[PDB]
Amino acid sequence: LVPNDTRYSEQWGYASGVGGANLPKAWDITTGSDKVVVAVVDTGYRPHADLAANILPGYDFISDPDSANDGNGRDNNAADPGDWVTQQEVDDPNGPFYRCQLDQFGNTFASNSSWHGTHVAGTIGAVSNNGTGVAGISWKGKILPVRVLGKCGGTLSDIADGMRWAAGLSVPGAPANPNPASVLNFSLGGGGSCSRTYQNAINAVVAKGATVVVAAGNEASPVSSSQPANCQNVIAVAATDINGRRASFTNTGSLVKIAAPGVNILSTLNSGTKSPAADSYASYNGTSMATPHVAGTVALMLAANGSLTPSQILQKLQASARPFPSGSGCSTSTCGAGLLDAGAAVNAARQHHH
Ligand SMILES: [Ca+2]
Ligand SMILES: [Ca+2]
Ligand SMILES: [Ca+2]
Repeated sequence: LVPNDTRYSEQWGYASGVGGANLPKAWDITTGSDKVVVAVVDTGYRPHADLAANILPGYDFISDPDSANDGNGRDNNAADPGDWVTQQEVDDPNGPFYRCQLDQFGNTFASNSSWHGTHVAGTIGAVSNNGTGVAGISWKGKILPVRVLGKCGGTLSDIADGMRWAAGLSVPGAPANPNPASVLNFSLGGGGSCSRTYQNAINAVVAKGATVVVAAGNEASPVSSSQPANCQNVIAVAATDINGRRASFTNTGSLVKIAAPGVNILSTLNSGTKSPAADSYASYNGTSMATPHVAGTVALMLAANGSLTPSQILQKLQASARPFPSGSGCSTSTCGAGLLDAGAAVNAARQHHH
């Protein structure tokens, strides 16, 4: 089954080429379920016309109002106000953004709004087969926006609290989440070995039944160098390109569980360079893009068979992955089990007599 969206043909990651995830075969089984919820734990969302119908009420765990860029600390509105950082902000020695992002040489730089959470959310669940824009992996699934990244990023504590809340666990000062998510997408990370703050939250949500999918990182470095990609009990995802080859930037190593489309990925975005402006579509690169191909595939796996455990989900993802092509720059010790194949991973529960 294929959707009719105008730009779907440019979304090679969904197609059945050597590098693609082979979604049309999966979509013959299921195009998702509104009872399966994927949490996009990220910069927040824009109510893009090609996305908003699949977005649930979420939460905003950014504690610092300066980073939050929305007039307050934690709040119940996960809309993305923009995460831009001006040159004056990053260079102000008396300001809250001083040297908050540095390049290879240790020099500060400025950035426009990324709308990164809107791009990631569109890969999971853009409104599909509606004759416009892009498609998502789960056409009918719901997306729980959990905003944890603001101007110059986010804090470990806010991200770990967002993780707990996303899965339906308690966080002090936050209301209960009536839409617990069974798949949690983390297209983010930072340096250092896996903090106990992350590992405690991960183990709590996994035991609650959630699958945690995390970007391996973009430093052409060992995946051991980036958390939460280097944590236990997560699915770390490396990025490959349209030819099934290792992305130049992807982190690699023994902890990577699978590779997925992460180069030239078209999805929903916004045209604003600071505050929100018009809906748009944009092509991004990163392990951030590979991660929602895997998380969306899990959402379809659960729509097709709601009884699968996180352990069974990982085993099926890896067993159904395609071997890396010759000359890919990938191996099963560096890029996970193979190339993501949703068409092979998604399997309907058994039918039975009545
Ligand atoms: Ca706020
Ligand atoms: Ca907010
Ligand atoms: Ca669409």
